This record gives sequence, structure tokens and C-alpha cells, in this order.
Amino acid sequence: ILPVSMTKTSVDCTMYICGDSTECSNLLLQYGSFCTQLNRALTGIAVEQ
Amino acid sequence: CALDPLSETKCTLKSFTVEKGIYQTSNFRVQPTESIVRFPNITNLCPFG
Amino acid sequence: QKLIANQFNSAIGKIQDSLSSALGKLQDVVNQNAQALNTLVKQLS
Amino acid sequence: FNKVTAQKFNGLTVLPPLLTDEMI
Amino acid sequence: LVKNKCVNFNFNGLTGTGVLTESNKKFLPFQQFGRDIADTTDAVRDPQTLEILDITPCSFGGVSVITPGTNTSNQVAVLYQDVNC
Ligand SMILES: *[C@@H]1O[C@H](CO)[C@@H](O)[C@H](O)[C@H]1NC(C)=O
Ligand SMILES: *[C@@H]1O[C@H](CO)[C@@H](O)[C@H](O)[C@H]1NC(C)=O
Ligand SMILES: *[C@@H]1O[C@H](CO)[C@@H](O)[C@H](O)[C@H]1NC(C)=O
Repeated sequence: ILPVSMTKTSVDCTMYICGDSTECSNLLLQYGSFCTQLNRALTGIAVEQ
Repeated sequence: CALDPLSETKCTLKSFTVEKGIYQTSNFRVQPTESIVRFPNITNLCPFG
Repeated sequence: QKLIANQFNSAIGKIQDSLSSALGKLQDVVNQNAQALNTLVKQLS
Repeated sequence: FNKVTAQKFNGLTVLPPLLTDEMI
Repeated sequence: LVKNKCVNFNFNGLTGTGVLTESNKKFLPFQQFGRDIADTTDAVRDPQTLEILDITPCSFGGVSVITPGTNTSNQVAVLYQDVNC
């Protein structure tokens, strides 16, 4: 038995960290690069898989 | 960045050229339209009238 | 040749019976992902 | 297939694979 | 009451936005709220006529753009990830 892939998941901060509020989006501008890097890493993981 | 999907793809990669493949430009969200509250209806008006 | 063919058929039937009796490598790669997702939702509370 | 066996309600979407099970 | 439409509500304990699909399971008399495996509200009881409705978010997936490339074409194709359409 040898696995080769698994489930592909995509998580964004605009739907996970913040819900339906505007203050969270304004406060996430200081951490926008972190979420961009996380989204790019998840996209690369999905592409590799 | 808010006129054409091609322009959005161009301005979301910080490059004036685009190659073959797919790209994640933004997210799609359905905004709420109507707000309704539902509460018990047996709370009749007091007879102070 | 007949003996080797019968041996191969019996081996195929043996692995068919043994597989129906669970998978370890294919089950973990989903179980850890499910645990990570469950922890992700639980961190919201 | 039968031997081996919400989470998407908070924006944790799942991307389907490029190659389906029939193609595999 | 509006069903099968993305609407906002305040059912005495939460402020969630989503559709209200007709259910097929009956609740107990003293159950007012619902729960699933995760900590996300998925079911609730209507206090008007004791009706059970489901909760389903409308924002699913994102926006994907397909481009033929440079010096080949100018039109693109817009793809939505995991929403009904
Ligand atoms: C369980 O619920 C179903 C409908 O949700 C109902 O038909 C059935 O009678 C219930 N079983 C018991 C033991 O109450
Ligand atoms: C709401 O009012 C109607 C009409 O009087 C009544 O039939 C119904 O039972 C009420 N809902 C309750 C008491 O939950
Ligand atoms: C999408 O909604 C339409 C009606 O609005 C329905 O007929 C169709 O079955 C739905 N598709 C899915 C995949 O749920």
C-alpha cells in the first residue's frame, strides 16, 4: 500500500479569520502579506498534489 | 484592477504579461439582501389601551 | 505451466480473500487531514 | 474502494482533483 | 418567512446568514438549537409554527480566470469554484 496524494484544501483569511465584519478586514491589512504567503503555499501544495 | 478579469489577472501578479494556465484573482461572495427576525407571537399587547 | 497458472490464480484468490477481511497507509493520510481540519474548526471557538 | 472511507461551512473549501477516479 | 434565499436572521442566539431549506428530520420538543460534528450552527427551530430548517452558507469558493496567454488571444473565461450556478 502506497499513498500518492490526499485531499486538497484551500483556506483564506477573509473567510476564516474574519466573518461579516469590516473592522477585521481593515486590521488584516497589516497581515495581508502573511495571508498571501499562506494562500500561495496552499495553492502550490494543491498544484504539486 | 476592477474593469476586466484579464486586467485583474495582470494586476494580481504584478506583471504586464500572462502565460497559459489558471490563476486565482479574488474570491466570490454572496452578500445578504434581507434581514428578518422571528420571535414568539403569543406576546400580545398589554391591555393598557 | 498449468501448476504455475493454478498457483497464480490461488494467490490472487488468497489476496482477494485477505483484502476483504483494514488498510493502514491509505487510512492515515485521510485521518490526519480530518484531525487537522477538525482542529482548525475547533480553534474558532 | 469500499474498504477505505460541516468542514466546508467556514470557508474551508475543497478543490476536486484534476484526474477523476474513472480516469485513474 | 423567506426560504431558499441568502438572508440574514437573528434566531435569539446567533446572527448567521444563509438559506433556510426544508428539513426531513423532526426535533425533540425541548430542542431549540441544532449542532453538527464541528462547532458551526447547521440547524435551528422556527418559533412560529415549530418548523425545522437547515442552514447553508452561500459564499463558496472563489474566482478563477483562464487566460490563453500572451500574443495569442484577448478574451478570458471566468470560473467559479464550488458554488451552484
Ligand atoms: C426517528 O425519527 C423519524 C423521523 O425523523 C421518525 O419517523 C421515527 O419514528 C423516529 N423514531 C423513534 C423511535 O421515535
Ligand atoms: C401565532 O398565531 C397564530 C394565529 O393566532 C396561532 O395559530 C399560532 O399558534 C401562533 N404561534 C405560536 C403560538 O407559536
Ligand atoms: C442549483 O440550483 C438549481 C435551482 O436553483 C437546481 O435545479 C439545481 O439542481 C442545483 N444544482 C445543484 C448541484 O445543487
